[PDB]
Amino acid sequence: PVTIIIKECINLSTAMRKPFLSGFIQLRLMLNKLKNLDNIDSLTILQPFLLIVSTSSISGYITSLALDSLQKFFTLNIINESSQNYIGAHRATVNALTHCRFEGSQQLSDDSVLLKVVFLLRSIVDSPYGDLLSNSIIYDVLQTILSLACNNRRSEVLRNAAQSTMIAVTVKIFSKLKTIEPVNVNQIYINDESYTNDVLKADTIGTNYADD
Amino acid sequence: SVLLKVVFLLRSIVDSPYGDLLSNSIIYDVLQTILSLACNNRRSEVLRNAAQSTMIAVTVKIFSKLKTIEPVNVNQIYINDESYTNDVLKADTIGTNYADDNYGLPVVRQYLNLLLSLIAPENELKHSYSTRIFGLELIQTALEISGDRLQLYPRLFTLISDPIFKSILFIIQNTTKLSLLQATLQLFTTLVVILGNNLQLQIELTLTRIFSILLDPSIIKELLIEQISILWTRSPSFFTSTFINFDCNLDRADVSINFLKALTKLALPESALTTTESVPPICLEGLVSLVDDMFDHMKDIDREEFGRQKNEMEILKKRDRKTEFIECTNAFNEKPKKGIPMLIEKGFIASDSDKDIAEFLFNNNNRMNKKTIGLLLCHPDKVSLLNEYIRLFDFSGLRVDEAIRILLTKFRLPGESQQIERIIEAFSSAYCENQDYDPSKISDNAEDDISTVQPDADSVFILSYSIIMLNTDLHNPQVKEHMSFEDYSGNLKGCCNHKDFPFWYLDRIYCSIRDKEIVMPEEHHGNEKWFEDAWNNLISSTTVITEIKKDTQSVMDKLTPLELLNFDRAIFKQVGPSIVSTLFNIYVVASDDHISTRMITSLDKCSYISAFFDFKDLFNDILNSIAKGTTLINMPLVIPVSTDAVRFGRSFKGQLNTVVFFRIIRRNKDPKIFSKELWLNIVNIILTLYEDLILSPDIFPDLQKRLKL
Repeated sequence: PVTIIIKECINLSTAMRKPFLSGFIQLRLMLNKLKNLDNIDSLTILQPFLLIVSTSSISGYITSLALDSLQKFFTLNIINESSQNYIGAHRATVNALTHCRFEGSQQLSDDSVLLKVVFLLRSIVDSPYGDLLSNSIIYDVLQTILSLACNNRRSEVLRNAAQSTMIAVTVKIFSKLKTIEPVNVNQIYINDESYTNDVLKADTIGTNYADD
Repeated sequence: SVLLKVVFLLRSIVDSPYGDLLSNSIIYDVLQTILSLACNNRRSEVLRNAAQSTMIAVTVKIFSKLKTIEPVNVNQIYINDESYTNDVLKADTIGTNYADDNYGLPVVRQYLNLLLSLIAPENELKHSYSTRIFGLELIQTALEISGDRLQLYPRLFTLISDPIFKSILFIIQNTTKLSLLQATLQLFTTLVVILGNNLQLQIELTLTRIFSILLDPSIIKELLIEQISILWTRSPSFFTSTFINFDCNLDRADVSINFLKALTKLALPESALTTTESVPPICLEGLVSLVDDMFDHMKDIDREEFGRQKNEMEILKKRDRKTEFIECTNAFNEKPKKGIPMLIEKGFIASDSDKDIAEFLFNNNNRMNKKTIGLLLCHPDKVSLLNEYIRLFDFSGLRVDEAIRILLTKFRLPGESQQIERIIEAFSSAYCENQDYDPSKISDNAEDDISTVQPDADSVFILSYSIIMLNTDLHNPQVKEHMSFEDYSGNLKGCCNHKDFPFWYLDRIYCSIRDKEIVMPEEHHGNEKWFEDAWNNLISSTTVITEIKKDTQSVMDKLTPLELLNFDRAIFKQVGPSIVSTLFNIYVVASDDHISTRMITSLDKCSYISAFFDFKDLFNDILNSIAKGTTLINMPLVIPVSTDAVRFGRSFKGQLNTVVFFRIIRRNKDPKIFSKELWLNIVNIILTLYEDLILSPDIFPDLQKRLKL
């Protein structure tokens, strides 16, 4: 399990063309000699990686490698229930994933990384771990995917990807009404909340009772 | 858009539970479709990235159920016959202008055949480098998902061992692009850590070549050292393991001490001119990691308990014998006569009996090139030794094609037709000995049973001549019009004692010979196909016959910690002066703070190792050089300031050295380890610090009080 962690750290560091490198070097020195994952503050395992995607001044290629590594991290399923604070780890991963930004570059295209982010969001949402997230971050995820789908300026195939991903997310949202009983018992509900409190969020990614 | 809709729907079908109920043919078509989408660059970049992403999920879903499926067969002897190029990628189709059963195991072999065809050396011209990197990463993910289960399935083991690793060695040798080198090195490191134990021999050729390129472009060496580094970090005690398995052994070449000496030569700052600046730090990290791991091993055992190892364990003793074992080679090879007397003189074979020397030929695979062995077996009068050697082979239920494949891997035949006749008679005798008698068992219509046919010794002689001549005639590329079934059958109508053969044996033999070569050792006087011939001779010993091991875990679990501490004497008695010289060289050359502190701590740990192991020369040399480094060895004196005191205080390099030196002095237990040079150095140190009013003299006040001075 740890072998993937040091291999990805080595690959990203030598991709960095030898401040953010200090975190990865600290991660490597922490796990240079540690057989099997132990009490390690598993949020701290991922914490150097989310600094790459969260920061706005990083190049497109580096954040693309970061997103690919994160997708590998989820796919091999190393952050399990045994690893303590895994709920916070996945929460931080999604929260940093929503606010991903970058600077344009000739290497690759923005559409590639901006599709990797959406696929990683999908694989997080339909996974069982998606049950354990919060309403604020998942509403932010929905705002991000709505902004991706609505924006006609982006590539059309990316828009189709966003639409299909949103359909899958809608399945995973509305399927959970079955497992939860209605609030109250036959109370005389009187509507008072507004019909326009929530509004569409403008795009921010790309080139430039909540917390329960 | 519609293409990505197709890919999304395919993914949603595959990872769904209902996707378990698919079939091999259609799912292989799905894999071909997605691979043609991903590899082909005609489509947009974003769609290609989508295909790249979904293929990882599809591969993970396919390879997950290797855990679910139990092993097939009864772990019998798997003689590989199927080719390495039956499957191949098809061009893209979508866009503008044991198969039909439940889906399961055998699609994965076709899948890995497709990936090997992606990354194969011969197919380099067809495919591009991006799809090559994609294939390398796909094999990495597929292996490291369920690597430990792949040892059970030998049909997968042959495919993942011989051709794929041959391709990996080719990319490590010939290619020059940084990213492709990175991908293949990542796959190689994954292979070593996960399937290190059962993939014994190819790692040694790989490491010999990797240090060959390393020792003699500057940019590639940085990547080469970077990706190979984690083997000494993320593994068990890697140097001890690769010495326990290999360098102790006699047949295999050196890997461990070669690794240490390569790191020694490469770790000096003089390598900074020939190689970039990122290599010496991680090289030093590996060198420090060796002593760190040994010091971790060192804590539990005391001084006296290690001294009770009376036997001087046999493996190290044969390791001292290895430097004469290598001298035995190139004396048997040059002269089959006059060498075997020298072998039995050195006692490396327990006696000059035919059985014992035959067992010696059987055991050794690497040294003693096999053309000379075949020439020895073709003597005018050595038939007893030849018969005993051939009898040692096992053919319990093996086919004659599989049997001759097993034979031919171990020695090339003599040249002329008269000479070749000597081997087949003993082969036929052994084959008749290796199968039971068949009174009223044979039947033409029966099939799928090797036990059905019991061919005559003259008949298997005829069939051996036929199959070897067929291999010689068919596989020459320049020669044309190879014989076929209608003519192959017509030659051998009636062989089994005035009785006809069955068509089952003949058509399966023909299919097997059509499928793949009969591997034999080969050597050319010049370069020519140097690497391919070398790989063929190296893999001829191992990959042709395989068996499932019970103790799949390495031998280190069996050995006690005392046994490991006894074993590492071979490490330190060979490497100690070199590593100490390297450490002291960069220690005096370097100027940084934390690096120097790390050097001093590592050097103190090496001193502790030398103190334990009674390395008197090394333990004197380290401490004498430390004394030289104290800057107290060869204006007016006047809180006593002095020239010696000021030189002491100005330099951190001398500052740190003295306290660790006296720490080493206080920590000692045995006094006989010390020698006159160290004693003279410490008393000169004591006198020098007495001279400058800096060490107070009254340090036995009790005696002064007793005597009343």
